[PDB]
Amino acid sequence: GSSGSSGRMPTRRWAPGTQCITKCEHTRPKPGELAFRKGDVVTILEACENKSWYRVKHHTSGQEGLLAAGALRERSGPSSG
Repeated sequence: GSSGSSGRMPTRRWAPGTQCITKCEHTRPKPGELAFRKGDVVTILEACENKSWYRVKHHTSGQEGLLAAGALRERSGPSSG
């Protein structure tokens, strides 16, 4: 493996290993996509690379599919200290 490490770079998007939550529930994803429910925890497997699409891993399920970059949020609800 080899990564591009020159010096320092800014950050904006989520990185691999960050827990993202779904904005809505998806029972029937596109043809070749993963399914999930509303408020599902997933781990960023890799960085987006399909134009507004991220690859996460469903905990409960355990599969790996693409997710709408515009359908993910930062796990942070008004519950649990």
